[PDB]
Amino acid sequence: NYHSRTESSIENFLCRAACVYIATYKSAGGTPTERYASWRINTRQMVQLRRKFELFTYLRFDMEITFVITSTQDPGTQLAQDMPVLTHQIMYIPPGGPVPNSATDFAWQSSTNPSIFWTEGCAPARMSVPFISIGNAYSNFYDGWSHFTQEGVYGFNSLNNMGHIYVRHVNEQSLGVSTSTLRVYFKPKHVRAWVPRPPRLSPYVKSSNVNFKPTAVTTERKDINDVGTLRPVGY
Amino acid sequence: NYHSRTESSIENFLCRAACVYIATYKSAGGTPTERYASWRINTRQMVQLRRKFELFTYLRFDMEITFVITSTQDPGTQLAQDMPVLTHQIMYIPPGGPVPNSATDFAWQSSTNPSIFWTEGCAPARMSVPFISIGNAYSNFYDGWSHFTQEGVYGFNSLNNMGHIYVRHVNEQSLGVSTSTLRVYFKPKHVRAWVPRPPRLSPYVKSSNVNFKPTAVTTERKDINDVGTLRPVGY
Amino acid sequence: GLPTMLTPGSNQFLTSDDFQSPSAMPQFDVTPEMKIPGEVHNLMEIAEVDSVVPVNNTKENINSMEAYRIPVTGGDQLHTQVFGFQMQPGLNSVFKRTLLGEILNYYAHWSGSVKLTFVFCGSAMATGKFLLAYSPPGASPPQNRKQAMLGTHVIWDVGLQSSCVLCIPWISQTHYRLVQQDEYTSAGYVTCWYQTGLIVPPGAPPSCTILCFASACNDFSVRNLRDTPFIEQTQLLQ
Amino acid sequence: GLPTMLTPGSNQFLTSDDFQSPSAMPQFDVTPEMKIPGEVHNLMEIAEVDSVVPVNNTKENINSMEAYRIPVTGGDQLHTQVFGFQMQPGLNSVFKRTLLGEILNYYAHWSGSVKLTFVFCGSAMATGKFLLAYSPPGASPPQNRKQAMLGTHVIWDVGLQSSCVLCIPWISQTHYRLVQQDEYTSAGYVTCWYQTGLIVPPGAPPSCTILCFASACNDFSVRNLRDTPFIEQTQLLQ
Amino acid sequence: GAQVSTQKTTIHYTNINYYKDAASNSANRQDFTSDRVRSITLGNSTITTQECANVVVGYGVWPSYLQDNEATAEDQPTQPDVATCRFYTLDSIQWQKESDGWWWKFPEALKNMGLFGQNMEYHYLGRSGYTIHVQCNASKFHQGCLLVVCVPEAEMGCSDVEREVVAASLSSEDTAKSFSRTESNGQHTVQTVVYNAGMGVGVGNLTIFPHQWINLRTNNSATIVMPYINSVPMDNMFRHYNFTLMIIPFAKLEYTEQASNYVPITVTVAPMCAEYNGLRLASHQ
Amino acid sequence: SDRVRSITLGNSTITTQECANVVVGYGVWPSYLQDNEATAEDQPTQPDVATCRFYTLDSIQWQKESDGWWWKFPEALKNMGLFGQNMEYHYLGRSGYTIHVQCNASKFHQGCLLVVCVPEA
Amino acid sequence: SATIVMPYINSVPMDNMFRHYNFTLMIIPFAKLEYTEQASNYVPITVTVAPMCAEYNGLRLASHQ
Amino acid sequence: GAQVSTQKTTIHYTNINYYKDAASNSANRQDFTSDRVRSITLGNSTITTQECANVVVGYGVWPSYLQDNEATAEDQPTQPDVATCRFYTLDSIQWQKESDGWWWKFPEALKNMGLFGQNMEYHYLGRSGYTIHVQCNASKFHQGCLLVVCVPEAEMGCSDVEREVVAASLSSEDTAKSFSRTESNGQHTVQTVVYNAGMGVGVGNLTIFPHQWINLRTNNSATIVMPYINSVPMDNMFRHYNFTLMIIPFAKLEYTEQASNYVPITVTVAPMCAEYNGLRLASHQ
Ligand SMILES: CCCCCCCCCCCCC/C=C/[C@H](O)[C@H](N)CO
Ligand SMILES: CCCCCCCCCCCCC/C=C/[C@H](O)[C@H](N)CO
Repeated sequence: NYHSRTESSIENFLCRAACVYIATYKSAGGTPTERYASWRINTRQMVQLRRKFELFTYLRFDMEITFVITSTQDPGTQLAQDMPVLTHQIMYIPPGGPVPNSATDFAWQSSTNPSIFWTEGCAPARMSVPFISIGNAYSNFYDGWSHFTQEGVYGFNSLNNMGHIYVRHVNEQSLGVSTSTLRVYFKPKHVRAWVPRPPRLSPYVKSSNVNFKPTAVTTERKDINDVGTLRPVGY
Repeated sequence: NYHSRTESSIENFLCRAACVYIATYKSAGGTPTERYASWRINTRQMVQLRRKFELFTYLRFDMEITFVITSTQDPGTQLAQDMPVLTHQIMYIPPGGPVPNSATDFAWQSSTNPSIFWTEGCAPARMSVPFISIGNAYSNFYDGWSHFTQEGVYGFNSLNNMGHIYVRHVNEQSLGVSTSTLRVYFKPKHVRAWVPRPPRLSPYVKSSNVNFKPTAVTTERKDINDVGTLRPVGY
Repeated sequence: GLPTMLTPGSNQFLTSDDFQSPSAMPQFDVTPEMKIPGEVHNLMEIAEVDSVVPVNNTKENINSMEAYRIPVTGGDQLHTQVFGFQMQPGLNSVFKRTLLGEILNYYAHWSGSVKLTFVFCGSAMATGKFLLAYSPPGASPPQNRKQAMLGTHVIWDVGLQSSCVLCIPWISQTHYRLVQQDEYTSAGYVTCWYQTGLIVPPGAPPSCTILCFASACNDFSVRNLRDTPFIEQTQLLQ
Repeated sequence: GLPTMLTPGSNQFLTSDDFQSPSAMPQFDVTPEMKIPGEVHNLMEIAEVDSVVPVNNTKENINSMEAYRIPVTGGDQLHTQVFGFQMQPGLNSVFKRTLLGEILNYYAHWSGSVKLTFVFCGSAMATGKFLLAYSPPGASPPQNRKQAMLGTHVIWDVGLQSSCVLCIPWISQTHYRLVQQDEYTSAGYVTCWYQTGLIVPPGAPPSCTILCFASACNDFSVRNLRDTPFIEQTQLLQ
Repeated sequence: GAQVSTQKTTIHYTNINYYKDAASNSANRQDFTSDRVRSITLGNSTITTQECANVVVGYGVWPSYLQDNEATAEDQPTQPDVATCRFYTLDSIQWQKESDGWWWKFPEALKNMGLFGQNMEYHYLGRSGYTIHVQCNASKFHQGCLLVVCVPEAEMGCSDVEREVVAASLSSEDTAKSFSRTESNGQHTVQTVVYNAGMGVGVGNLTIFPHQWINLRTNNSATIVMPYINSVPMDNMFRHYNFTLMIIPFAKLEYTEQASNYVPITVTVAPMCAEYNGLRLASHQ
Repeated sequence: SDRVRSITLGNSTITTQECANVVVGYGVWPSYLQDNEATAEDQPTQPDVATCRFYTLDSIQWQKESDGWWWKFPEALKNMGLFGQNMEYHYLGRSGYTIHVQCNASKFHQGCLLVVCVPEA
Repeated sequence: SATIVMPYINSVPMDNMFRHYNFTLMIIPFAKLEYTEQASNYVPITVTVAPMCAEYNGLRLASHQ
Repeated sequence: GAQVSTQKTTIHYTNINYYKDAASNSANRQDFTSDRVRSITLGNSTITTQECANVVVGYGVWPSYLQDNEATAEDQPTQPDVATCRFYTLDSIQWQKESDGWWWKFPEALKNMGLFGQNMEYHYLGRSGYTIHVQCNASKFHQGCLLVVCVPEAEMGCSDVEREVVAASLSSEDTAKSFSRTESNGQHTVQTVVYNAGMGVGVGNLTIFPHQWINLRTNNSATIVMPYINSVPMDNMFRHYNFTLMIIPFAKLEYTEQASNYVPITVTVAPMCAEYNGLRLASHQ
């Protein structure tokens, strides 16, 4: 009976950084939406983290956000020949702030916003954010409408008001064209989990509600009293 | 009543680094004013910091200046093919000092001046400056002329005597041509703020006085008793 | 020497930091301290001073000074609503350029009790009663006095006292409501209705003007910081 | 200053780490704590709650609800085996989507004693005895009752008590058996045989339905952590 | 400062917090070790359950008031103790052989019964614990089973993908929506298949939520004393469902030829310690 | 500018005067019905915030030849707030009242008025 | 203005409010109002009652009308 | 050295200062928790305000001298206590129906009155607190309101952009400049629109600066005891305006046919504890 559980705790089950978003943004003139890359902060994009959160109804944690920003070189002509290091800027936007329309905008100063400048060839950039919500818990399921007359959106997409992370390059790149990809990682710590609930049997299809297709319970075996194999797979 | 204010203090409202200037300077021979980049030290260039200062009449703070110096490659021919790292030199000039006419001048030794040499690919360069003025407070508004016979300039442009920051490259760059941009950031700490005053309703038009165009008070609604919308925007 | 390891977060420039740095002016003494009066400590002390709110913010009126003066005509009305506005201190046109709003617009979240004090600028002999009612979000705006009476209200006798004050209470599902209020985390409508009808004697002018002052009560708080979406620029202005 | 040396392990991003980091929201107070009921502490408390196991998991039945109901027809059989399954809590079709299995599938190694409680849903007047036997891996699955009797077993009187429970014992060469059990570190077969034959009176329906509940006993443990091979995705779902 | 502790194998570790924020420290990851029947009389309407029957007390906790220690309201008007505590009986659903299942949504299922739909129609906020008691009259020759479960925040997926759901199809006014043993083909209705329980989870895995069994052999009724579970302490009851009952028969009912075939099922909920806040002269509908 | 008392009952205040007298009924303040003089069987809850607000009725208009006006208050608040939503359900009822009637005055508007709460009229 | 704090006066301690009126307000002007030519002529009168310590008994699922 | 403190959520932080400069430390960011009327007799000229009226004492502080603790002068000649303390009365501005507003600039508005313009015409430095008292004779049938405000350092923008302002248009000698309800079209004058108060701020937001209201219903006059507010302790009064009065009527005055139509407004300032330094035999003009 001296086999107690340490790696089954609520911390070690949830203190592992999972990838949440995959962005892509170039560094050239023309098509200004390709220069920056916006993302409203969900946890519902990637599945590998979503199933771990949707075992509990409510949560409350502090987080550790990290970014592995890597870049390539775009094909074609007029390439760099030689290229200094290129730095990236990650800006958080709170709910209700002014967003930049494009790159080199007026609003990229970020006096109040917690921007962070990161150089390539270094360690991945890291920050900590506390339990930030108006409510007392990050509710993973909200069985209720938005308006009191029962219209509007339905589901968890009413208390997910966490603003956006808008990333951009801060070099002009006079000669060449080069994309970069952003990979956001969430590692929640000091986690508390309330009201457990079953895992999702059906596959995920949306990031707005709990839509699903009716799937089978388990896989099929041969008979009611099938014991599998009596000897190995040979002969 | 246990909702006291911590992020409403005079520190946290003003201990955030705002961008103040955007310079641009090349590294080639010919047009020697394009090699260096001068800047008289105002806070009145960028608006995003100017409105935060012009809530209080007087101020007194210690500052933390930082520079994100990034560079590109200029188009054309005779490009580098390969290029070592290129270092930048940021020199403060006090009020009443000799300024350099161009790059590679005699006066770039900076025996008394607090120059700082910064290499690319590193952390942004940082320095602290104390409360430096002849007066007892950085007055943001000076309702008075310069001369005792009431001529000369009028406004805040008489006690802003803080000298200039002159930046240059310190590599010859025998083969190629490459610009660089300087972004100065001011983060005042130990801030004290005297005699509060209303925010500027009109937009800013100048960096010499308090010129403005007569704007409306607020935006217009429908009637005196307009409550907005009674139901959502649908139907 | 000491075998340190550079953690993630090295060679970065997070803006809202607090780090030490070497001095550029070493051994530089300062000018000694002076006691200029009005040394403010917290920013919310500007949001405790009343600022007139442009209650009559109609399209023609906003350009003019006559956007701060709310009409209170004398006669038999008993149905006319002097004013009504959603109590959204951040987005609402009425409160956004007022001092409470301008400090609030800087901060993302607002929690506290607003106080509206309505002064009466009118002849000494004038006498009347007005019911100002904060109706909580509930269902629909008050449209007749009987609808307004149910919600919290104060009857003000213009003759007995000018400057009646209503401290709109904080009743909300969440501790903090976003300054950019949505249907969720929104605030209830506020309205004013005639109780007796202004009675002005022959020697005085029948019309009178009432103005509105808005300042936060002591228990007001802000939670986040953000760009003000009121001022902008295009280039480096010179 | 201090002459440190950067060891190997510098400028890396190991995922299962525990390092400090500077805060992006400095001096940011939180909402105060509330006591929502059901605050779970360890994940294994979900694997102590019973979840019905789909014992009749035949191909046609799995899609239907009739995969959880195991048939116990009344008559003279005395040879029919009501059910049999290898007790592999991780790979076996019977236990993999059950709550015990889903938490277990997250963790690579399993050590403990599983408990299967078989409820009888049947007429009050029905009476019968069933022998449920955990045969350890040994040699070959039990094929007749005399073979099952030797292995550990419980005789359950359906009439005297519904819900007889078998705590399958932990007998294993190694302290931990991998969830993806191989021939090595595998587990023994579990089977149920008629002892007397269900005796149902004329007034009640002869057929009855028995269901199986599976939850780990108190002494259960997990050892490693891994991706669940049950859920997947293709693109960033929007 | 200068702390020393133990690690999971003398051996120790000295970690210091170098930052001025509580959310900037590392993760903790360390532990410091003729017959007698009871009769519930609530309000002015009793029940009679059994002497031997267990009563499941929610998620461990009894339903209680919201004290001044954890209130965020401005002013708190009165809560009634007799007027809204009665055992209100809803409509009687009828159990047949091939009956799939039934569900309810209780903050919007008591809007017509008593004053519980006459207090929440006026006040803005709301908070109440519930004392569900579901019963079916048994006999010794009427084999069959039942499962009740009060799932909290039971977000239900729509029948057709890239659609929302409609309030007419999610809840009903006095009736319990059936649980098609097959798949609904609707364009705006709910995906009401019975082997996925609406939410998409496995229907065998509904046993975490407080649950009780109404096995016709050894039980006549079932009583779940559910507590108020919500993140925010107070939320309106017309745009939020606190939880959801689900009565799913795992074993179908099989009678004989000379036996009764109209076995009913009733639900007899009763709100415990119902609190209200924010009186607005609204009269919602 | 001047000091005026403000009765705050429920969540709706008034402003009467500093110098004005307030007539407290037949001498007694309105209070609850204690257990010493109750004849009921079971006593459900009474609200202290939900039905205590200063409800404002319709505004009658005073002219020269205006005769008089009356009301009947247990059947005059049936639509206002929850006071007409509690007594519509419960069988019994008991409430004291705090009538406040106002007319905006001026110095050149002579005239008088009498209010009276006659019981069982 | 005028403020009367009337108490609950009835013989029986509890009686229904739909078939019984507890009291009656009467606003009777003894002296008529006489303004002048250049004066306001729309003088209103409002009543602003508020029930104090309202008690209820006998909850019946009725919803009267 | 080796300090321990608390942070805003045991948890602590140990930060050391590694530098030899006070401005090189981090930001602090932590807290360690027939009738009676009064008559002001100043100099040799009194006033009579009211018994009930409040008097706004500046930014909280009473006007006082500049002590030896915070003086930077070389030699300090005498300051008079009777010769320059009288209640000097300026010109009477006339209030009409469509009157926009009026302003003053007081260090260059008392240059002719008494010896206050005969001491500052010789000495180089100057320092004085002011005791403004603005009055208008009221009546019961003369509705209307007024706002006075002593804005300090009221930098006023020019009418035409990329221009400066001229001293003849910024201040006047004995007259108060009007506040056009519309926009001035001048090439060198001041932008004197009334809904921006000259400085460009919202004219409703002039209530931070010490302000008082002269509402004709409940007030006859207004008295603001402004203190000397400047960064430098001493500055010359001919090239610097310490503050600015602004009398802006928010509600226009509406009388009747048989009523007076020449309602005046006077201002009656009085310098309190006026100090001077640096006597130079100049006689400025
Ligand atoms: C460093 C710059 C970026 C800073 C980003 C701000 C913090 C990130 C937001 C925290 C996310 C909270 C955890 C999940 C919130 C919601 O409850 C879930 N999305 C539920 O759908
Ligand atoms: C590290 C090399 C550059 C050093 C630069 C010297 C310090 C920077 C000057 C400090 C600026 C003081 C703050 C503002 C001063 C004036 O009062 C405002 N511009 C008012 O217009």
